[PDB]
Parts: sequence; C-alpha cells; structure tokens
Amino acid sequence: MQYDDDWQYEDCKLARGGPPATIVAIDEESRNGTILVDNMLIKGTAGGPDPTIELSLKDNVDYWVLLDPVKQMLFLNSTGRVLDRDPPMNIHSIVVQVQCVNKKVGTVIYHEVRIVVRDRNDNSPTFKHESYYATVNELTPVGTTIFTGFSGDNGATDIDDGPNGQIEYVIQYNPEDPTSNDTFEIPLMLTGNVVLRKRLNYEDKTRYYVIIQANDRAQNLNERRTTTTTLTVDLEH
Amino acid sequence: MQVNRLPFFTNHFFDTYLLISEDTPVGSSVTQLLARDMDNDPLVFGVSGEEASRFFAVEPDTGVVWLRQPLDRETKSEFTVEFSVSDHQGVITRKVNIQVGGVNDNAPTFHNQPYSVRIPENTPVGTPIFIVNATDPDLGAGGSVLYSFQPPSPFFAIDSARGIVTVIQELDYEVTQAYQLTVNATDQDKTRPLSTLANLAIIITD
Ligand SMILES: [Ca+2]
Ligand SMILES: [Ca+2]
Ligand SMILES: [Ca+2]
Ligand SMILES: [Ca+2]
Ligand SMILES: [Ca+2]
Ligand SMILES: [Ca+2]
Ligand SMILES: [Ca+2]
Ligand SMILES: [Cl-]
Ligand SMILES: [K+]
Repeated sequence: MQYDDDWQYEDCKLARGGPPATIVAIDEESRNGTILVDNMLIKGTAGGPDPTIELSLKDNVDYWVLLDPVKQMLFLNSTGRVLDRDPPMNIHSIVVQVQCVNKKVGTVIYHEVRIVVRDRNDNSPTFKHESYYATVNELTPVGTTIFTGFSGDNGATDIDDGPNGQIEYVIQYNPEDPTSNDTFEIPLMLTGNVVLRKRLNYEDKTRYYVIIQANDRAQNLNERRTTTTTLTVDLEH
Repeated sequence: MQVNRLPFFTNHFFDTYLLISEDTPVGSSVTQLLARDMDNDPLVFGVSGEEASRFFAVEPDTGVVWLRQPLDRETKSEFTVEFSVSDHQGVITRKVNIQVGGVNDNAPTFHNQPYSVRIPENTPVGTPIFIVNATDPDLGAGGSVLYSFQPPSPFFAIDSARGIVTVIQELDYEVTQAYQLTVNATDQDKTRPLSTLANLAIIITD
C-alpha cells in the first residue's frame, strides 16, 4: 500500500533520461521565433482544458526566451533587436528556468535550460586609420623592416571570437604602381610588418603605393571577410 | 625558404562548448585536443591559465585532456579554460567554454532547527500547527523536496509538498504528553534519491 500513489508525483519530472539540465546551442543573430528547444520533454500536460501541470519561465533576463506550454517549446524573442555575441553586447549564453508545478500534489520542479550562443563570422576586419604612411631612407638595407604601424591594435582588428576574429595581412599587386609589391613584402602575415625587398633609388622613384589587404581566419574560405588599406611609402634623401 | 606556420586547433568544441559531468572521476580523460600544422611539425599540447591548470591536465604529446581535480556544479556551473598547442617555434592558445553537468549529489538541509511546538490537547482536527522547510541545491528532481513522517503518525500529518503539519486525530494528554516524530526530507532524483532526517517534538499541554 505504501507508494501506491507515487503515480501522482510523476507529472513535472523529465520524460527523458540523461542529465537534469537541458543544453542547446544556437547561432548569434538568429531571427525572432527561432526554436531554442523543440521539446522540453516534461511529463504532464500544460494548458488545454484539463491540465495536470503548470509551466512558466523564471530568471528570464531581458526576456530572450518565450515558452509555448502546450508544445513545451522554447523560442527566441528578438523582435526589434539582435542576439549579439560580439562586443558591445557580449551575449555568450542565456540561462533560464522552466518552472513546473504539479497540480495534483503541488510539488514544484525547476528544469534549467542553458543556451550557448555560437559565434558567427558577421564582422569584417576594420583598420584604425583610413591610410598608413612610412618614410624610408634611400640607403636602407634590403631586409630592413620599414613599417610596423599595425602593431598594438593600430592596424586591422576584428570583433569576432577565435579565428573569425584573427587577422592575416597580405600585399596585393597595385596596377597603378606595379613595382610596389615587388619592392616591399609582408613575410609574417600575422604581424603585417613590412620589409624592404629591393634596393631603393631616389633618383628613379620617390613614392610607392602599397596595397595591403587584411583577412580574417574563418574556417570556411567562402565565409572569410577582407578589408583593404594603402600604405604610402616616401623616400628621404 | 618557407617561414614557419603556426599550428591551429581543429576541435569543434571550441565553436560551442565541452560538457563534463560533475561526477566525472579524477584521472579520467574528458576529451582529446586535435591540431594541424602546415609544416607537419610534431605538436605539444598544454593547459594555460590559472583556472584551467587547476582542474585539467594535458598529456603533452597526445593532447588527451584529463580531470586533475573534481568538478562541482553547485559551486561552478560553467567556466572558460585555455589550451595551448606548440610546434616548438611558437605557442598558440584557444579558449573553450566548459559546461558542468549535474547529478544528484546533495541531500536536503532543514531550515530553522531545532523543531519543537507546544499545543493544547483540545487542538481541533485539521489545525495546522507547524511548518517544516528544507532546501536542496541539486538541479531539477534532485532539488525538489518531499516531506514525510517516518513512520506516519495517526495523530499528525505533514503535507508532502508544503511541509505543513496538521493534527488529524483528537489528542489526549493522559495517554500521550509528548510526541517525538521523525521528519524525512527527500529529493526526487529517479536513480539516487537522497534524504535527511530532523526531529519534531510536539508537546501537549494540560
Ligand atoms: Ca554579432
Ligand atoms: Ca570576422
Ligand atoms: Ca560574431
Ligand atoms: Ca609549424
Ligand atoms: Ca556537486
Ligand atoms: Ca549536483
Ligand atoms: Ca539532492
Ligand atoms: Cl545537479
Ligand atoms: K577578436
């Protein structure tokens, strides 16, 4: 006879095995109405004309989450805004509780939902300045580093996380100054420091327009983003 | 001459999270770091930073990650750890979000003990006379408390969800002057429920 009534306590318990927290990942900047959890799998029926449970959200900071109690589904609520993982918003995860009240015995169980927000490559490299400049003496030896102006966030930065936000620098051929990519080199693409590759001649040529492109390091080559600047190099006598 | 190209991690958990159950035994492998190097350089792996070096260790030649001390979801539900990989010419690092998985590993703790109450012998049947409370920090069913008397009393009942104690049968001082009842607070974990006992003294007056 003891524990004959334990069926009364079943509603509000998980209708699945596995760990108590429900953990999902969703892309940053997902559209309003995006499904966060397809089915909470909680035993019992919320809503309808004869519910055995009541379901509601607790600790729903900034109301990112919306609950449909009948389907036990959780959705993103982002109308008039965006779920942004990047600075300045910095939303890396959303944690909410699905409170379940068992109507028959009045017990309350909290089912935690942890939503990990994944970074998208939605930002391009941005240069701090619109253009860059270097002055080099004509007698500068070949192999000398002549520009280091991308050091310490003075060059291109990228607000995404991981390789999405890491930059590589490369010199491109300049059809309006064809010898510039032959006279200068960026041998270490991660720094974008520029080194002299050919001997200079002030009596021949006094200015170079070096086209430098910064790209991020997204895993998918077709999702990489690029930005271009010009380094103007002037000789001094 | 080819300049050195630094290694890069390939694990997909860096793009999301790595879930590790709090009941994972110390010494257990939790994952294996994977990396590539365009020079085909042999790679050496490590853990980097304070909180990482605390909980994890890394086999340097294989990248196997293992638990150096226990996790505890009740203390820390998630944290960020930085791993390193090196081709002996440069070291690169990358951070991963660790989500700590819950299991039922606490019993409930009672509030406001000791429990004692004096009631007159003519307290009517149905009268609520006391409220017991206990909390439990585990997630979900493992954190939801049920109260009972062990064994049940023919003179008092306790509401299983609310902890309210009521008189259910007429009292008689000359027969019984005091009751020492055991209250059980249990969580509702399916596989490993945990519980705690408290005494409740009910003193009957004149
Ligand atoms: Ca963004
Ligand atoms: Ca980017
Ligand atoms: Ca991003
Ligand atoms: Ca290498
Ligand atoms: Ca624990
Ligand atoms: Ca626990
Ligand atoms: Ca517990
Ligand atoms: Cl837990
Ligand atoms: K970045």
